[PDB]
Amino acid sequence: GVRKGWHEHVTQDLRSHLVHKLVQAIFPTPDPAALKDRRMENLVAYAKKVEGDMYESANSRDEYYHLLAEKIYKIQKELEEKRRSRL
Amino acid sequence: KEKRIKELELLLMSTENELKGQQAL
Repeated sequence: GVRKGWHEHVTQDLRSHLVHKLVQAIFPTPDPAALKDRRMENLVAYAKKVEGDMYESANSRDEYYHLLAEKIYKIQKELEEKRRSRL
Repeated sequence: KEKRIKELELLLMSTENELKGQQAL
């Protein structure tokens, strides 16, 4: 497509939904409204940044999925927050 | 463990499939 050969497969909306997947996968947020909190805003910003970075890094859509899922895995493996998150 | 690995991984991967599946609303 435009920025990558695979680009046309993944529009902003899917990027947004994937960013949400990052947020919930890292931090299974109780309520969408909670995303307004500055703490969450930072995590949202992080997830956007990371997703963008992965998009530009990924030679192929499959890779984009892989290194994202891997990154999530690393986050939980390292930071292991899933259930704690709230705190 | 393995189940958790695959769930956490799959959660991300699922998205496009879920979306194109839910071609309704």
